[PDB]
Order: sequence, then C-alpha cells, then structure tokens
Amino acid sequence: GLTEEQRMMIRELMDAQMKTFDTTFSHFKNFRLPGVSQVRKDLCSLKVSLQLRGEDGSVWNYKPPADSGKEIFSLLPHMADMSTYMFKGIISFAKVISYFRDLPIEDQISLLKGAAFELCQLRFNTVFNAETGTWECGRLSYCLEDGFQQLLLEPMLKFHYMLKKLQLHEEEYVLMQAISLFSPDRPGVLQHRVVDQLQEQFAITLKSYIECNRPQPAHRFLFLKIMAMLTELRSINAQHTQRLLRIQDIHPFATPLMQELFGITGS
Ligand SMILES: CC(C)(C)c1nc(-c2cccc(NS(=O)(=O)c3ccsc3)c2F)c(-c2ccnc(N)n2)s1
Repeated sequence: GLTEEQRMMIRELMDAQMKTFDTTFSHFKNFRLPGVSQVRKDLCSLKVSLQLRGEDGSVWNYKPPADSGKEIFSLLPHMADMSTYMFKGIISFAKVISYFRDLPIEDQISLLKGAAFELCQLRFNTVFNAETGTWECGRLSYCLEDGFQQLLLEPMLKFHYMLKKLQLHEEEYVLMQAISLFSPDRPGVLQHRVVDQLQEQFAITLKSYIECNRPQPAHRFLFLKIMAMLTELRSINAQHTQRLLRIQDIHPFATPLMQELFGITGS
C-alpha cells in the first residue's frame, strides 16, 4: 500500500493535471495554418497531415509537400503555435504544485526551461492513437504520413509508440511528468539537493504505486522501463533543442514563449 504522504502527492499531481490539461484542446484557437543542408534533414523527420473538424461537421485536411526551397517551413508557424499552447499548460501545471511553488523563483524558471519539451511530449502521448498513428487533439488531428518500421527510426516517434505500449494510467503519466520536472541536474539549478530529494520521492511513489496496483506478469519491471523512457526522453529533448536552434538560426519562427524557454534573447 501507499503511505498517506504518497497518496497526498499523487492527489496533488492529479489535481494539477486536471486543472491545467485541456484534453479537448477547446481553448487552442487563432493558430496559424500552412498557406493555402542539415536543416533539410531535421525538417523531414516528422511528416504529418493535419485535419480540422469544424463544429458544424465540416472537415479541412492538409497534406504537406515534399522537399523540393522554403516549402520545408510551411508547418512551422502552426507547430510553434501548438507548442506554445502546450507549454502554457505545462507552466500552469508546475505552478499549481506545492513542491514546485516552494522552490526559489530562479529554480522554477530553470526547471521549466529544462523540462517543458519533455512534459509536452508526455501529455501528447496520452492523446496518441498508436493504432492509427494519430495525435487526437480535440477537433485537430495530426496523422503520420505513410513503413511502420521505418517510422520507428525517428527517436521521437519510437518514443511515442514504445510509451503508448506500456499502457500507463493517468497517475503514472503525472508522476513521469513530476520526475522530469524535478530534475536536479538541469542547467542553472541552485537547490540541487532539494530538487534531488523531491525527485527521489516522486520516483519512490511511482515504484510503490506500480507495486500496489500492477501485479500482472506484463508489468514486471514496469518502473524500470518508465525510468528508461524518461532517460530516452531527455536525450530526445537535447537533440530537438539542437534542431530547433539550427532552424531558428536559418529561419526565425520561435514564439516569444519558445524564445524564453529555449534561451533566445532577441538580439
Ligand atoms: C504534436 C506532434 C507530436 C504531432 C508534434 N510534435 C512536434 C514537435 C517536434 C519537436 C518540437 C516540438 N516543439 S518545439 O520545439 O517548440 C517546436 C515547435 C515547432 S518546431 C519545434 C514539437 F511540437 C511536431 C513538429 C514540429 C515541427 N515540424 C513538424 N512537422 N512537426 S508534430
């Protein structure tokens, strides 16, 4: 069984998640849409078509082009708007958690800058349909273009399929978010020991939750698999930060919030 402090910790994380995760994406609006050397390699990894289902029942569908000049950039303003919406939710999530509110403001900033991408991807995994290869974001859908084995070569995509296969509960997703947010080794963190102890507590709570609620042979080593996925997600984070910085170098597109989170100064 979980201790009372562990149950309290899960309840606080679950409360934060329900208050700040717009799972129907109902408040995502006014976003941009595509017009009616190494950077080229970066942009060709994630090929998705886009579908918008109107409230009236109409459907708009967008297929992207092939790498033939600037057409490589057509989906960037939209994805920047979606990422920014997601990041705002992640910041709200962190800010309503007491363990986070109690850290120095500078460490709050450093932890969010370290983890925003990772928590965004963890939330996106919960709307991933692995059978159809689509992220279902309310009236918006992102569908992977046509194989499956070739798609698992891209580390982000393999991440989403492998995490979805673990069939996690909401509670395990929110503890993954907590363990990623409270990483004591993000650059600029001052309360290294406080953050390390918090992270350890969240990981212990996760290990115990799995021990108490998941007896099936399929869930053996589940805790260790989850921690391996978090390590992989940190590596994916570093790689995509580099991709973003290269693209932004050649073709500015980051929103103000993305600039803040990725360290771009405006000069
Ligand atoms: C929502 C899904 C999971 C479908 C996506 N997720 C990213 C994604 C990938 C990497 C990073 C981010 N976030 S980020 O760094 O602020 C950013 C925003 C625009 S470039 C970088 C993402 F949202 C996508 C993306 C980004 C750019 N092009 C294309 N074709 N797909 S599709």
